[PDB]
Amino acid sequence: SEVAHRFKDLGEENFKALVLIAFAQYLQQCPFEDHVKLVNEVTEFAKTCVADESAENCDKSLHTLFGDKLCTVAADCCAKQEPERNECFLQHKDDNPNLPRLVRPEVDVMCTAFHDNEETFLKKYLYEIARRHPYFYAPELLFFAKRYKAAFTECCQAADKAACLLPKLDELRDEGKASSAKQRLKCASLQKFGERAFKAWAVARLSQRFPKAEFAEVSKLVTDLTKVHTECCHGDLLECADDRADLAKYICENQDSISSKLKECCEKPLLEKSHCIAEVENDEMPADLPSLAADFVESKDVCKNYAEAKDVFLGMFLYEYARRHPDYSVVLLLRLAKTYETTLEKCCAAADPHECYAKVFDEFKPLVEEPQNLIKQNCELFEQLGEYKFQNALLVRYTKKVPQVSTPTLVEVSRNLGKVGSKCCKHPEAKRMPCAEDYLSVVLNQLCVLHEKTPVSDRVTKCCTESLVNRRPCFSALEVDETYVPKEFNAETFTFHADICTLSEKERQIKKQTALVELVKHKPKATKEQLKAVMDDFAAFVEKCCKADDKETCFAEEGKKLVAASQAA
Ligand SMILES: CC[C@@H](Cc1c(I)cc(I)c(O)c1I)C(=O)O
Ligand SMILES: CC[C@@H](Cc1c(I)cc(I)c(O)c1I)C(=O)O
Ligand SMILES: CC[C@@H](Cc1c(I)cc(I)c(O)c1I)C(=O)O
Ligand SMILES: CC[C@@H](Cc1c(I)cc(I)c(O)c1I)C(=O)O
Repeated sequence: SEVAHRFKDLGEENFKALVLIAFAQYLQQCPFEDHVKLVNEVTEFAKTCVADESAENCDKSLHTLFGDKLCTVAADCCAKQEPERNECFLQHKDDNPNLPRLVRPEVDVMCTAFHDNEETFLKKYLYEIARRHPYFYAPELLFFAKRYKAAFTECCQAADKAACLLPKLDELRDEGKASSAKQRLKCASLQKFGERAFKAWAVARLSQRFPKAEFAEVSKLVTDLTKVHTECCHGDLLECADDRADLAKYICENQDSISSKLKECCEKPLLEKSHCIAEVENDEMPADLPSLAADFVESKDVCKNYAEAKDVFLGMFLYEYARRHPDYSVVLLLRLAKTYETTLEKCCAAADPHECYAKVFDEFKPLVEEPQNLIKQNCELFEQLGEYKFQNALLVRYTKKVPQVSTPTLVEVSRNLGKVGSKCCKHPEAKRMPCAEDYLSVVLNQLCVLHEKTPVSDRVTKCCTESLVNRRPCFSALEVDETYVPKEFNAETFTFHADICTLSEKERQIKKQTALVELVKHKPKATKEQLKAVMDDFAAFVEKCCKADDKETCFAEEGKKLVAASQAA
């Protein structure tokens, strides 16, 4: 009885939550009520399996159980059986579900609902989250749930609940969206590029983090993590949550053989412990570490070792190069690994290989500097314009690259691409590349998945498909789509109403940004100057209507003066 196994290990709480998360991510459209029913129903059945391990169906598997459950409230997916049926659910996971933006009422009401029904209040949380992020790292979502409870606990007992809650909640929202995106990458990596890609990625990341840990150690960790994330990404949340616990235990047990900064983490409760490790800063770099050239360039036994065990040898190279380069991004370390392999392929087949792969590090030079210079450039640019103007530049640039992409997607992705400026440019050159280029891997992966649903640009498709590691370079190389035929103007697209006078300031900028995109799509050839020339005028167009009492008309009357000058430029 698998159900019993998981129940005993995780307890009633986590089990309940994890099961809720699972259902919400599968049937994101079904309402909260229908889900809680199914959860309790499954939980009650789970209990009759812990002691009575031979009760009917306790022998069955988690998919069969969960599947038969969901199919009682859904249609073609339920027409299938094992494997088939399950996978059918996974393929129908929506990354951009048409769901009503989650608004949160006055501080007073939420506290009443929380103090009144606390268990339901938190369940409602997981459900609304899990359904808008079908690939959320489940075990981590539990950690956030706790902090969510801890926020209301304190703040609902304060003089000014508002000034206490709102911040803690804004900070949770962000940290949550960031976590969701990091995970979504892990899943895309596994599903779209396979176990090898993810493993290589994990080895580089872990090598950097745990430069003192031996290769055999890192490799053992990578293998476990793969299992965990394979399970989480496929919906095996119970098995994931369990295995993740096992791993975190193993890591705190072998602290000495891994990292000297796990001390803090291993003293905390499970949830806090797991979250602590995944965020632990890199360990110190071992003192006297030999030059990489000795074993991977100068040695005359290279092509032999490469032939003997390619994947192990290259793995060793990556582990060895990453551990001594925390200043390099993970994707860069991989580019170097691909470049190294490719060279061995060529050279090991030649007459004198040793002098074929003699000047290999000279091939790295260009790959190392490209990121460095682009970083340096875009930071100084960012420093002179600020986050807002900087986002605009990216809006215009990326809209020129791939005009076919939907405006909502462009605005989101660009805005996110711009946040890299504030996140990373503050750091010293030493920690810049990891922060920057890896964060862009996540943002670009967002663009890819959202595109994958409804493809409209082969340039997005290409850059998204042919290499995970080269995604960013591939995109930077793009300039202007020359085959793109500009779209004509649509009245409804350039109609500024008074409703924009109640939106926040951010909500207003996002409307001024959504417009800029539509403009570029109409005149891609237009110049950065001519655009700013009208962009400035767009600000004036609205700094009037909302300031003309008792005239809803303004939106149209002034809108005429707007479009008029618009068609001009
Ligand atoms: C800004 C919307 C977020 C959802 C979200 C999250 I994640 C965590 C908390 I706390 C929230 O209040 C909210 I709203 C998203 O759609 O990514
Ligand atoms: C290397 C994988 C993760 C970090 C990580 C680690 I190290 C340990 C546990 I347990 C986790 O759940 C996670 I996520 C990353 O670097 O993105
Ligand atoms: C480095 C120059 C910018 C160009 C640019 C563009 I295109 C549109 C607007 I509006 C701008 O303010 C700017 I500066 C870029 O290519 O990233
Ligand atoms: C040319 C810059 C790259 C992306 C990039 C990089 I690399 C570093 C920083 I700092 C950024 O803000 C950004 I945007 C691109 O847009 O193609």
